[PDB]
Amino acid sequence: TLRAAVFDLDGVLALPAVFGVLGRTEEALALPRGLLNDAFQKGGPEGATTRLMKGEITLSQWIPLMEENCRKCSETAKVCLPKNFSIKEIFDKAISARKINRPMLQAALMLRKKGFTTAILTNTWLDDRAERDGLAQLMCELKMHFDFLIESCQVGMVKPEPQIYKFLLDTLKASPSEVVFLDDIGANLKPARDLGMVTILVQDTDTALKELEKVTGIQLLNTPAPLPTSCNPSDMSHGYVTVKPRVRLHFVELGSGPAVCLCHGFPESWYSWRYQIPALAQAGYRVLAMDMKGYGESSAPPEIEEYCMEVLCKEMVTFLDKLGLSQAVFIGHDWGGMLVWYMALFYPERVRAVASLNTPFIPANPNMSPLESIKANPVFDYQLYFQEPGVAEAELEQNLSRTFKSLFRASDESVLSMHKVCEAGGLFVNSPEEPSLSRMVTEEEIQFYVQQFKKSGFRGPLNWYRNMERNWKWACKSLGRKILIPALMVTAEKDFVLVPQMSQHMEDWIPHLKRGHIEDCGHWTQMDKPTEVNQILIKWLDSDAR
Amino acid sequence: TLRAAVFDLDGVLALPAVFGVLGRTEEALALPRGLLNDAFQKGGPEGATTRLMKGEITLSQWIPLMEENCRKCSETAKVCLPKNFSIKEIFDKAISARKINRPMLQAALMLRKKGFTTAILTNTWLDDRAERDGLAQLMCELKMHFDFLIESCQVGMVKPEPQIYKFLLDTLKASPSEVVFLDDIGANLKPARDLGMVTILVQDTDTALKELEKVTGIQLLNTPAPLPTSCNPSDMSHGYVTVKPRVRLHFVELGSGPAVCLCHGFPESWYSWRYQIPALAQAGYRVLAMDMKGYGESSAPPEIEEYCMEVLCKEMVTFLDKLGLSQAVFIGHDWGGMLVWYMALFYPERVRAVASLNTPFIPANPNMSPLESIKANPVFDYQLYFQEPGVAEAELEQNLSRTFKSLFRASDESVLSMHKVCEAGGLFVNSPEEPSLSRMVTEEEIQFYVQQFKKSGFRGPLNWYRNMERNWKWACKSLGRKILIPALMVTAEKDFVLVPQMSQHMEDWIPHLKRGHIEDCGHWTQMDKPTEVNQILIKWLDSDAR
Ligand SMILES: CS(=O)(=O)N1CCC(NC(=O)N[C@]23C[C@H]4C[C@H](C[C@H](C4)C2)C3)CC1
Ligand SMILES: CS(=O)(=O)N1CCC(NC(=O)N[C@]23C[C@H]4C[C@H](C[C@H](C4)C2)C3)CC1
Repeated sequence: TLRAAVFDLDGVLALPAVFGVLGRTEEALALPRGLLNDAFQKGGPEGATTRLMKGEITLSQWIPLMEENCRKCSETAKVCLPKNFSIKEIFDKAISARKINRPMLQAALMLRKKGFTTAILTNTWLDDRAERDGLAQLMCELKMHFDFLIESCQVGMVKPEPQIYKFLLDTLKASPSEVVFLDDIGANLKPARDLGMVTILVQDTDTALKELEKVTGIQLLNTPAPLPTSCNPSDMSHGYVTVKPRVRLHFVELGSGPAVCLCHGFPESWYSWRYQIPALAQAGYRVLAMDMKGYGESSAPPEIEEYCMEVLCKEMVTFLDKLGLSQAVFIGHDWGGMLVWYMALFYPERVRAVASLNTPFIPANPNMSPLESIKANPVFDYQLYFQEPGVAEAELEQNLSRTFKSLFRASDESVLSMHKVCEAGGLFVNSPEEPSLSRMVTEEEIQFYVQQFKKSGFRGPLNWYRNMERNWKWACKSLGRKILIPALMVTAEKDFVLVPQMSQHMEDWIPHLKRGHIEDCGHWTQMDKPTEVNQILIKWLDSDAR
Repeated sequence: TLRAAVFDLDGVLALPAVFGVLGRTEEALALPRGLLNDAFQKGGPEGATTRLMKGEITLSQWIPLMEENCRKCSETAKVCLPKNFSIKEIFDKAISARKINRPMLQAALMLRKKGFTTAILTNTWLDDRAERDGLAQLMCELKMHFDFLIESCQVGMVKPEPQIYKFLLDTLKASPSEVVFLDDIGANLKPARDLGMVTILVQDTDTALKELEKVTGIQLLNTPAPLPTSCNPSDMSHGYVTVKPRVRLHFVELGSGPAVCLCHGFPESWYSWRYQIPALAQAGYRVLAMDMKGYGESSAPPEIEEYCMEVLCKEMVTFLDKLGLSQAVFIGHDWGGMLVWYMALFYPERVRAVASLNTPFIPANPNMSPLESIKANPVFDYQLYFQEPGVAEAELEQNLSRTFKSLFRASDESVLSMHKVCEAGGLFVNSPEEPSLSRMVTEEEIQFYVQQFKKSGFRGPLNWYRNMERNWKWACKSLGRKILIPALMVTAEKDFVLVPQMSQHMEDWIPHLKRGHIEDCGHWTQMDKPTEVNQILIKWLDSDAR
């Protein structure tokens, strides 16, 4: 019975194949059929291409050798190579044109999710071209979805030599009968077959996947739309910056390019952006997913005033200073969304662009107490419950698993009614002791939040709500200003606290404001609708933030 | 007696002043003298410029108000503003033209080094222009050299209002008589004088610095060339990546732009690059200064084979994978220089560019044992002493302070003779018990290395020398290759181990190789000649690495 799946790169995980480019070049230049492909394979195992595939020579060293083989081939075929014939040009173009075959990767992802050991076995070269980064990026994106990547040029062995197959089996720790092997080259598939492995000759992806699902007994074709890539906390780069003597800020970092600072809500973690971190990095950005003050690995001082917007924003500026960042794009959700509008109002020179999920920008009312304002809205009643130091902590800290299972629910699974929370004396007074697992979260994801909250609890997080008068006074200083930097407001249809209509008057203060809207989405935007969050954010980043 | 120095930004720490641009614009456009400067200050404390300087409005909100004042001024002066008159254009150009007045910053740096509390007190605005990043970068570079930065638009007070002076004194925790205040505007200097502060009207920098050194009794003018900015370990962003189950890699990170990976030598730290980290970040690069395997906060497994070049390089590739980096420029010194040439030979697609300080690239001799090769060179004799597990550890770990004080010495201070180290039975057998402090290092810098080495000692670091046969076998696989990616070789005149002549045959393997050479420089290149290392590296990075 099968437990491992092996995939080739060219013509299997990446399309179009390089072999298909040499053929297309012959057709385009009106060269004799197979002339280029013949020069490419000249001398077979003793040839320059074998030396290249084994790692004896680099791609740049190979270009002149291929040129000589092409001249030799044209001499025998009694033909002439065109005036400006260039192998460098042909290969640069071929390599650049090659993209990931998404449904093949999806099938590999599914087999791995169902327990398979997945591997990439490829005949490749050591790329030293000026444009090598494209291929490096491709390999980077691909390799992280697999248990092993076996490259001919690194192992000094090549397909179809029998030793590379015995090497593959040794790294898989699997007998041939337990392995599926997919290849577009019949000759390279032959030694795997001879060893007793299940083999698939890949021509078109659809037929290959039919053969693959028939042989594994796992649905790979016509499958539901998959979730975006998530994060394994232990595989991330973890960063730490001291912003002041008793305060350290933790963050997870991924990708290269313009700095994108992610700011979570209450009661969350850097991990609330797990479905956005890989996507934004992949889109050409350097992601900095924060553990906000009072959360996870960041410091959680006990004093209420350590959590007023003025100090939180100042500390985020210091965070940029210490990292050597003159700017970052600030993307926030919930309480993070509020911080982010305040970063744009008080430090526009430090904010490349600003985006908020669910949280609208509403200017302070100088004629009314924030206490009065909160009482005017019945959904904002649970905020009065959060005021008394200790009361909400005791309930939230009592059973951590219960807390996150009760809170982190999709729009159609609600267990909480935020009207009369004070009257009823708590958020979970009509919630079960053992809530069911929401469709948005796995048991393991809940246990990550439980472990994070075991360090500091709910004092620091609840203190974000305990600075109303202080935040109101500070916000009143910005009443004459406008947000004129690039800005995005994302509303969530089914968020019954941060309702889309609460954002209706935003253009009076943010005239150039851009919008996004997510149908059938509750309060937990990022995990509720990850695919659509990523699509809105990426489109806005490439257009307005660079 | 003086203990604090306060500096204005415009016309003091940054030149040319904005006031000087409005005047130059009038002259260039043949406008009535002072017309623009008059519109700029229209309405005084009730005017739009005061509202802007107090943070009531942003710069973009101010542009139209300045335009109305300019129209009003031209109406009264019975003149006409030109066809395409633009305040946005004038101010963009002015702000962009403004650079740091380096000798003023140098004097501030010296006063701070001699115990002074330094501060920037400036009348400024909340910048929301599309081109605000330039100014953000300027402020970033400047602010880190001072104890305090007081901005009018953040405090809601403005010069020359007396309250900002009383605010300045409160943040300095100093009485007026203990403060020097430098300003280019006489009116803004007047309230500081009235309070009893020492004041300096800054016209030309030279005269201002003469007044400043005369009043402080500290040499600020005609001073020796200063060292580049160094790092305070506790003010850095510290990163951690798990590359495999028992191995974690630590790094310090600073700046934005192309990733530059710094790789130290034996027996060093990320801190050996302290004079390069701020400089390279300032030059437009994202610096990743490594704690190499076996050092500081990185894991130090005991097994010898965990330190062969093959595993060290593979782990550096994984480090890139986990950080989401398709490429980095690799800059190495000593053992780090060797790793870096091997990263270019085995993973060119991952290396944007490669640079080595002191360490040459010498291909393996397939006809000779690395043991034979090391015996052929008498300077490489101390390497035989390092072979026996435990012997060199015991001597190096005996007294940590002695170890670093004995090793980290300039070319004219040597205490070690590496010929007959085995015969004499140790590196420090003719070295004093209490070595003097070298001119290159402070006592505090030695104590940083002592604390770092207390965690894991010398086993892991010495294990880098214990893989000769393994490294030789692996290197022999690359004998047919060439380094064809951008490459820099930096030689140090007075390095008596890694002598410049050892690098003489490098173009046979690296044809496009670029060179740098440092006169009167020993083995500890980075701290020996920091200014010249930074100049060579920055010039090569901007030309060949982007
Ligand atoms: C001042 S504001 O309007 O920006 N703002 C900050 C964010 C806050 N968010 C919030 O309170 N979220 C929760 C998240 C869950 C669900 C519900 C109750 C409890 C637990 C707090 C709303 C609403 C008010
Ligand atoms: C194989 S190599 O030629 O690249 N190589 C690695 C780096 C090594 N460097 C080195 O041994 N440096 C030290 C640094 C001080 C001073 C002296 C003795 C001891 C302590 C080792 C040289 C020389 C050989």
